[PDB]
Amino acid sequence: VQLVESGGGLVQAGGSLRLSCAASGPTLSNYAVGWFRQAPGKEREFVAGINWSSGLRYKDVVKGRFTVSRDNVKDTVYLQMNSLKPEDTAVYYCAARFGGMLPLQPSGYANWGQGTQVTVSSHHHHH
Amino acid sequence: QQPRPFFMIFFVELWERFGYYGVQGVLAVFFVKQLGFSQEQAFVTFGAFAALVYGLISIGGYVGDHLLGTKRTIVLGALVLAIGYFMTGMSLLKPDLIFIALGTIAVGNGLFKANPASLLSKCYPPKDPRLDGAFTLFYMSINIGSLIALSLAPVIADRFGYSVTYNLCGAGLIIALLVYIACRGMVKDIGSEPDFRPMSFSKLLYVLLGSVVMIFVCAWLMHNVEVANLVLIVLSIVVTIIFFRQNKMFVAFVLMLEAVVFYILYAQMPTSLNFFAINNVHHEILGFSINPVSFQALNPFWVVLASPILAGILSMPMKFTLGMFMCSLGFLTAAAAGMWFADAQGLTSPWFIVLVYLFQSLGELFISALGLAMIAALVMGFILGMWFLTQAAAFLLGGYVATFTAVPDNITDPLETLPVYTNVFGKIGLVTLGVAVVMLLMVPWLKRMIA
Ligand SMILES: CCCCCCCCCCCCO[C@@H]1O[C@H](CO)[C@@H](O[C@H]2O[C@H](CO)[C@@H](O)[C@H](O)[C@H]2O)[C@H](O)[C@H]1O
Ligand SMILES: CCCCCCCCCCCC
Ligand SMILES: CCCCCCCCCC
Ligand SMILES: CCCCCCCC
Ligand SMILES: CCCCCC
Repeated sequence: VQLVESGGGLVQAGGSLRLSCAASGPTLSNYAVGWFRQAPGKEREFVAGINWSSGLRYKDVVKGRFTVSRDNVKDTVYLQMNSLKPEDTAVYYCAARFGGMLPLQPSGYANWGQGTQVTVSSHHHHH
Repeated sequence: QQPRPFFMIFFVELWERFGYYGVQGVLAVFFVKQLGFSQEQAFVTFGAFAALVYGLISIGGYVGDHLLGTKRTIVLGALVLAIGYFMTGMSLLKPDLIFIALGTIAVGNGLFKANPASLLSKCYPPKDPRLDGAFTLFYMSINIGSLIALSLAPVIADRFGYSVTYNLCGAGLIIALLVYIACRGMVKDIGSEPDFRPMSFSKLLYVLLGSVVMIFVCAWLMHNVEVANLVLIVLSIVVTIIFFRQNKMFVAFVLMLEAVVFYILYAQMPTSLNFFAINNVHHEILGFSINPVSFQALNPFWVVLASPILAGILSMPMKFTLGMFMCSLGFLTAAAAGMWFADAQGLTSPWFIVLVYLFQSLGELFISALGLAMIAALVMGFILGMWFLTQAAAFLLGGYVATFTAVPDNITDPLETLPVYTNVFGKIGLVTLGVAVVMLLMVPWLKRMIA
């Protein structure tokens, strides 16, 4: 009923981060896990999720860049974020709902993590 | 208020039913998440399981009546059932055990189910007026055990695993058995005739051999539903023509074809309605998060409340007709909540499923705790046979019907599943409205035939 996120941080545009979501008592394997993000001055939006049986759902802007996967020996869900852009900057929440649906709105999810900050800076090296 | 053996029977029934519904509530989700069945596979294998668990009840009535005695068969059935529950917990170590364990529950239930009721009828003088009230409380006992199991079992499975939940079912049966042993004195003079002769070891061996053989036959059928379908098809058509060849009996027959429709609908609670709540309903009621599988507990809940009231508050045909209209409304309500009262994200309010279960449980009261007692009143060991046979056919058909709502495991969007459930639930509601209306059309000629 309580999830903990891990793995956020600060990365330069084009880099990668890997978020992980873990649950305490309930086996996370019975749960669709959706990753939401809140960017400054905007509402939480569905980024990406995996359901209890490996169906996946993505927001269009993150397709081919983000990957959601699930380790059901560690009872953990991952969000691998590649080719990160500045607009991906946000607080990322994992959320858990029993079963095989990933609804788009936060109200479809009962259990929520506290949120990790992901900042993607436009920094590049000097030429 | 009630004789002392009444309270023993009440609590034995409560705990046995707690064990059974502990399994029933989680079984389809277990098929899907643990054995990796598709929803279609899970729904037809649940149909087959429930068909066996219900079709075998007649055997247990006969065994308690003429072979071992009602009290001995209660003990034997409770032991086989507990073994089955512990065996189902064992099958998380040995997956190839699951079907044999399920057949052991079926046979266990087949031996046990008919017997506590029979015992209860014998705790009161032949037309003691407290019997009506005692049997209403007996049904409420079934449904308190069922309510606890359907609410708690999914939570336990989520937090501790299926092995712990099945073992707790086994434990519920071992405590039912302990309550029976520690109240054996209350029923020393209550029983069937074999109960009071010395036990015949020949008949006991015959029952144990048949039980084992039938455990294996059940496991086979549950693993091969496509020949269970033909076994029950040909069995039905051949007892159809034995029936047709042997005017108050034609009333028992049409009443039975209507109970069939009711049991097709009842079969949806652990399958299509259960997954409907998982997929397309908000998992939050009165501000609490709940396991959606626990929504099945809404039926015993409404039964526990509605049964005293209805006890307080035509004849045979109208009561059946009213139950059928109620089940029709339950499904039309589910269809309507999907068609018109859903979120942008495709999720519907849990209050709609509260009303669906209220309707369905009223239908249960009017039709299910009424048909057997008074189908007999119209009618004998043959109709008891063919009644449990048609109800088994009803659970097989129910599993097949639930498969029209089966969702592939890769679908994740509730707006993709909402229309499937609403199409199937609405067509189920419209057919059962038609059936209820022809029932009502026929109620007068029926009431005349009962003269
Ligand atoms: C209408 C049927 C309702 C049946 C009621 C449930 C009865 C009580 C069960 C144990 C008491 C509560 O125990 C716990 O409480 C929290 C919040 O209440 C609930 O919620 C938490 O656990 C369940 C299952 O483990 C998850 O599906 C749920 O999404 C999660 O948030 C569950 O119900 C239960 O895990
Ligand atoms: C009250 C007497 C109990 C007798 C139990 C005998 C069981 C016989 C076992 C035969 C195995 C097939
Ligand atoms: C290879 C796994 C087979 C499982 C069969 C176990 C039977 C146990 C009997 C109690
Ligand atoms: C009252 C005792 C019944 C004994 C049946 C035991 C069969 C193994
Ligand atoms: C008795 C009705 C059987 C229907 C088979 C599809």
